Amino acid sequence: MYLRITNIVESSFFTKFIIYLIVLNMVTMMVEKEGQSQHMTEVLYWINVVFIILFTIEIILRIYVHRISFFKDPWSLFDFVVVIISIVGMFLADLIETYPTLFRVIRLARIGRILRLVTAVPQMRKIVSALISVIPGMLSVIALMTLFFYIFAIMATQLFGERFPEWFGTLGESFYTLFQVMTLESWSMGIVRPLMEVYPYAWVFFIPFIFVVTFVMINLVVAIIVDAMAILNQKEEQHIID
Amino acid sequence: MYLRITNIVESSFFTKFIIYLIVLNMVTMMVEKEGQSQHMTEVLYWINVVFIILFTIEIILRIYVHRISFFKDPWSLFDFVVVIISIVGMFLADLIETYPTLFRVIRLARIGRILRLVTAVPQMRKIVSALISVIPGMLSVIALMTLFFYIFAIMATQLFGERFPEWFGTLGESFYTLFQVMTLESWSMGIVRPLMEVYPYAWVFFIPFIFVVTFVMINLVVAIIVDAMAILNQKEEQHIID
Amino acid sequence: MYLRITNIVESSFFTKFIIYLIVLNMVTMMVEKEGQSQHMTEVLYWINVVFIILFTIEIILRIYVHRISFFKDPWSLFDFVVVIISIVGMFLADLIETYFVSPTLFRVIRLARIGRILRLVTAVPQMRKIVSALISVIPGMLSVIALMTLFFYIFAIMATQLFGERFPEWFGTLGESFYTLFQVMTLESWSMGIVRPLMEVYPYAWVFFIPFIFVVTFVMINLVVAIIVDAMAILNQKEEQHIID
Amino acid sequence: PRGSHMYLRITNIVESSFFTKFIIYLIVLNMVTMMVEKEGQSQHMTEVLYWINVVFIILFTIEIILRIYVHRISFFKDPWSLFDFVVVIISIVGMFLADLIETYFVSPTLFRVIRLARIGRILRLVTAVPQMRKIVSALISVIPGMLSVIALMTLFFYIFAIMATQLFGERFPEWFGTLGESFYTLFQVMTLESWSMGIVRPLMEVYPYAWVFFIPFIFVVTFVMINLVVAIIVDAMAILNQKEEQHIID
Ligand SMILES: CCN1CC(n2nccc2-c2cc(C(F)(F)F)ccc2Oc2ccc(S(=O)(=O)Nc3ncns3)cc2C#N)C1
Ligand SMILES: CCN1CC(n2nccc2-c2cc(C(F)(F)F)ccc2Oc2ccc(S(=O)(=O)Nc3ncns3)cc2C#N)C1
Ligand SMILES: CCN1CC(n2nccc2-c2cc(C(F)(F)F)ccc2Oc2ccc(S(=O)(=O)Nc3ncns3)cc2C#N)C1
Ligand SMILES: CCN1CC(n2nccc2-c2cc(C(F)(F)F)ccc2Oc2ccc(S(=O)(=O)Nc3ncns3)cc2C#N)C1
Repeated sequence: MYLRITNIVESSFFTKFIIYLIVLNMVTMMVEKEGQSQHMTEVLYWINVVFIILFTIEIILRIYVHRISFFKDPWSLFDFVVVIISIVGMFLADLIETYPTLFRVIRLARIGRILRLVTAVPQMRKIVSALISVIPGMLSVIALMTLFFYIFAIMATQLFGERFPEWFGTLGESFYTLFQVMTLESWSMGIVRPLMEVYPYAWVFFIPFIFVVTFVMINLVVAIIVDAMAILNQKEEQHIID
Repeated sequence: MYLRITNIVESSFFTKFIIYLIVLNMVTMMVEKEGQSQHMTEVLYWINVVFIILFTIEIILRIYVHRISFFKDPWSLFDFVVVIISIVGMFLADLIETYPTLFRVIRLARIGRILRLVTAVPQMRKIVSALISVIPGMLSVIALMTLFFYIFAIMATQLFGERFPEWFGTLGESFYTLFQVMTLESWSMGIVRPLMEVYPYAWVFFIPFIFVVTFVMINLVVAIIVDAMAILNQKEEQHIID
Repeated sequence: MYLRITNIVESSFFTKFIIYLIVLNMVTMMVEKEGQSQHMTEVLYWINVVFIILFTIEIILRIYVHRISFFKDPWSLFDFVVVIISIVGMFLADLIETYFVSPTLFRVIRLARIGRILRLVTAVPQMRKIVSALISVIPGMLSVIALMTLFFYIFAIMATQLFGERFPEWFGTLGESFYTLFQVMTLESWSMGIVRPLMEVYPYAWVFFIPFIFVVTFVMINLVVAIIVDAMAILNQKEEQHIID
Repeated sequence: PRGSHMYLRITNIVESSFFTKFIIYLIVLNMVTMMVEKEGQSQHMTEVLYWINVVFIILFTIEIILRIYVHRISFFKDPWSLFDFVVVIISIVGMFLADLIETYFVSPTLFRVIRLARIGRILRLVTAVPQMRKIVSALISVIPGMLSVIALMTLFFYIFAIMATQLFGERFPEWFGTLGESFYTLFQVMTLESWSMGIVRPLMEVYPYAWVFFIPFIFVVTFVMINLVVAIIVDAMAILNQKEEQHIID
């Protein structure tokens, strides 16, 4: 009896069917506009509840097989946190709408159901993991970039923030404009040149910020290149020996 | 008329002369403007018909020398699709002109004869396939980047698709702005800063979107290097034997 | 004598405690608002006074325990130059605040407070490592940086000549032309903002800016390739050493 | 008699440290005068600056005539020495040709173009000072390999440029009117400067499926570009793997 239910759960079909189910939930979410139709909203929402119930049947079948060993594997554990959030959230969203800004934000909880398309599917799972593994080597370079931003963010508010509060009022505004100056999005035409009307020697803060930022950025990417080449030459080196 | 032609087609004269015919068909396609002059349109359209005729003459000679073995080659197969699409397009466009916006959309079939420059030039052939061989390795990273775009796209409509339909109303409408924000083109001054007039904490969607997409970007570029470094080191590894 | 002090200053706890103060002084420098109110501005000013005192006390112990070693160490003198800057600044900014003179002189002079905070790139370890491993790169690309500046001159001497007459706001001065050519280099509004309105007056302006972008991008790409090949030289020239045995 | 004493004494002056370091000084000194010309600026300041430059023009002519008698046809075989002479003949022609257009006040627009000859004098700074000529030659040695990717990139621009003019040429002649116009706008779109907020979005009011031409263009160009930058790395790693190779042979 149970060996047939476990045969079906720990199956080549079952995985492919759950992948398919998530893919179709994504399609029922992809067909959402601003229009929309008071009817369409009632239509789409129910097809999602058709999914939420099937995805709770999905984890109930999968918790039946693993009993308490389900909590051990974080994959099984993630699928459970996604399922509880879909449920806790769909009822929270229905509740809010019945009695504003919160409704559209709270309605986000549905993303976990389709986010499982990086998790539940292998090949993708592999690329997500192999990419995440880069971050710790960068964590030092990342930390200095954050640390450098604080010095400049304290300076910007101090220096310009009086006449330019729209960009450098609080350290919050200051951090944002600097990141934008860093991404080089309208740094001059939009931010530095109008600053040079009030303060002609404003570039003395931004031109070096651009240089310092770009330098740290260049070294970060180069470190990933060289870290990939360090492990590549390591296997190449021992092969040569004999 | 099969004994002498078999050797003239597989000659330096025939391949160089046919490459010359393409260059001359590019120049005639270039000397087109918005102007234009109806006489200039009639003259240029006729110069093209001569080349469309000449390139048909070319493929007939190429078919009846290689007999059926012509169709084995995917390159000769392409050069054949080029002439049929050119001939079909020639009359398809003319039928519409004689009997407005569809006429422009159809007329780009003329590019087929000009696209042959990469495939026909035996060196341009090489640089193209050297770039093609890169893509299989990238396919993993792309698929993940595509899916991340979908999640961020479904979110953008749900969050800001209502009040800002010009950039986020539809899924595809949202997909476009996310690509514009990815290329970092006017992401802050033109999109995120005006979005924060309505939604003050909108930056907590776009800055985390920037990082997610840029990290994946860096890694793809880094991957193209490592993939090509396995080429330098492998021809060096076999050389280090003697 | 003084061995109990020699154990406090230059230890593990004391080393860590100074980081804690540097970090706590950053958080009070993070309370900078657009407002700000006569109360809050003076409140913040006084909190910093306390920190400046603590940091002067901090360098007093440091130079006493390592009497001759202070001058030999470069990082030990940085924390000293910062102390003498923080002290000079404190009263120099106060002098301009008391004697009501240009907020422009005050806002610029108050920028000495930053020294107390940029100590985090020094004082806390691994941060000193990263910043030093980054600074070590700067010479192994200094010729490319030098070539770039020279390339910028030649191009700025040209831009002021050609476009400077009808476009003074962007190219009227060599200082104006050094700015615009830098903006064009970062590709920010290069065409729409500068090269396109220039073509309204001088339609063959692109013949200068398209090659400028090219000449200036090639030098840039190679500067980054130089950082890679020099990093991959330390790896490659040690790889050979092991292979030899 | 010999007779050859002076032509072996003058080579000790021309092929020395002082001369070389002094000629590098003269170019730097000629740069600062060219640097101080701006917005406008009286005919006094303009004549003052013009005369300082004439002095500099003859100063480099004596320098090349010194090298002319010493190295002779051995200077001709050197490209850096040949170019130095080309600069001199340009800084002289230019000096007169610009003055001619100033005397007979016909074409004030052609004047600023011809007057650009003066840049040859300070253009020589990268080739004169060593280590700068080193890197210049090192960068110049990167472009030959790179050449085939560039040739492909150019071709991709020709096919995309004949396409842009064909489609959005009638309603938007401002950007894609002529073939040459399309080349510029597609380069702007490639460099990503206001590609959407400025060009692809307004184009979508008229032709709403216009992005189907630009998104692939932005992909294709960026794909060829990345591979070009990656090629520079592989062109550079050809040096490292070969020097290491012979060392391991023994
Ligand atoms: C005035 C309120 N009316 C709207 C709601 N309604 N209309 C159709 C279906 C539902 C609905 C029913 C249930 C039930 F009948 F089950 F009680 C639970 C939730 C329901 O509503 C939603 C269903 C799905 C989604 S979703 O597709 O966006 N998924 C989400 N996931 C996480 N947060 S929202 C959102 C809502 C809402 N509001 C009743
Ligand atoms: C105003 C109406 N005129 C269109 C036609 N005309 N005028 C000059 C040449 C031709 C023409 C002749 C033939 C025939 F000779 F067969 F009768 C076939 C097609 C013909 O028309 C074209 C010729 C070339 C091109 S092209 O240069 O754009 N090349 C193309 N390649 C692929 N698709 S279009 C387009 C058209 C059209 N329409 C009458
Ligand atoms: C209305 C005039 N008030 C300015 C001054 N004041 N208010 C509060 C504290 C102080 C102050 C006290 C001392 C004394 F302790 F002597 F009483 C010395 C200097 C003092 O002034 C400053 C102290 C710290 C900072 S800071 O926090 O910006 N840190 C800086 N570091 C370097 N340059 S500024 C700025 C000022 C000023 N002006 C009187
Ligand atoms: C009506 C003519 N006015 C210009 C002339 N003037 N004033 C000062 C120096 C000269 C001058 C003298 C000579 C002579 F001495 F021969 F008589 C030759 C050319 C001279 O003029 C120039 C000198 C230098 C430059 S430059 O600094 O731009 N250098 C250049 N280099 C290359 N092309 S221009 C431009 C001009 C002009 N016109 C008076």
